Amino acid sequence: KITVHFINRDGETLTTKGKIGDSLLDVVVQNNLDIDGFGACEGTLACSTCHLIFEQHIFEKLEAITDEENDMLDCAYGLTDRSRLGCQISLTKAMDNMTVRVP
Amino acid sequence: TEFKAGSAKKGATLFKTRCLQCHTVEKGGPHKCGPNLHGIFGRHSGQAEGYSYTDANIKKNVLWDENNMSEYLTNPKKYIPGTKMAFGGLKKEKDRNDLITYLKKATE
Ligand code: HEC
Ligand code: FES
Repeated sequence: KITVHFINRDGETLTTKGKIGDSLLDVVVQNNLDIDGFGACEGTLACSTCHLIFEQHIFEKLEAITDEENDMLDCAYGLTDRSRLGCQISLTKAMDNMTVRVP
Repeated sequence: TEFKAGSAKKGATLFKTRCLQCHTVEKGGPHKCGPNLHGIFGRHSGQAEGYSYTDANIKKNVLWDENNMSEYLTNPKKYIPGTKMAFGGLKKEKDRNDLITYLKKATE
């Protein structure tokens, strides 16, 4: 299991654990993280609520983005150069102790 | 037509549960994921200003009438292949009649 920190929109840092292979939405849902609206479509690429902003060194080694994710991601609020839809990103060793930001 | 009026009230709650996540209907309502739909009826697809439509929607140049709208809502991607509107569809005609009834009214 690995530690993941979430900077929520209110500014509070949510520290929690997930298992390698778990999506970031899985992490939010299982641990009942208090992130308003997160995971609206329950990970079917029909919403932008699971948008997360990653550290650059983490972002650059994420799995190649699919066109389906990109179309949904295009509509997210507060898009950055390090943005992905969290329901598509699964935990890896390199993410231990990483921080993600909820825009 | 091949479209008949339903319940605008029922149509309002359909909007809220199925469309509100992405769209507003009010005059002076903002774009969200999807574009504000005020005045959609009678306008062609891709013409709300300040919104970044897909190539697909614009070139499809649909004239939006209660009727076109029904076929669209059945299966958006089947109707405008390449649209980035991520909505599966409203398969029951009765649901569509209700919703369009509500849109006809709230978008004027
Ligand atoms: C997950 C977000 C999402 C949901 C849910 C959604 N839409 Fe959309 N809608 C969009 C997007 C994004 C577009 C832009 C399509 C493009 O540019 O290809 C769109 C476009 C539209 C259009 C075309 C507008 C134009 O100006 O040509 C209509 C009509 C429409 N949506 C109606 C609705 C209705 C009614 C519902 C409820 C059943 C709905 N949509 C559900 C995201 C959504
Ligand atoms: S939960 Fe909706 S696309 Fe991620």
